[PDB]
Amino acid sequence: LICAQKFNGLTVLPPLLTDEMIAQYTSALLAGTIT
Amino acid sequence: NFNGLTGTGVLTESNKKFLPFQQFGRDIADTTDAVRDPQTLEILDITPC
Repeated sequence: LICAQKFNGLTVLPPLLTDEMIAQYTSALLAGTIT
Repeated sequence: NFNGLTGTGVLTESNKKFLPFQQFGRDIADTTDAVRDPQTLEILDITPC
């Protein structure tokens, strides 16, 4: 309820990098370090 | 220009089972969210723009 209450001017911005891209980066590092 | 609110919203309706002798709603941030209706005694619901 509080998360929907913050209409006094306080917001939260979304990160530029989505988790599905961090997962891709981690997979690339794992493949490189295992191959 | 109500009976102690003087708010500004899009008040539609309140479907909550509000207690009889209680008029002004509040929340965790101490914000008014309810109005006693002078005629039908129907509680409204403050909501900003």
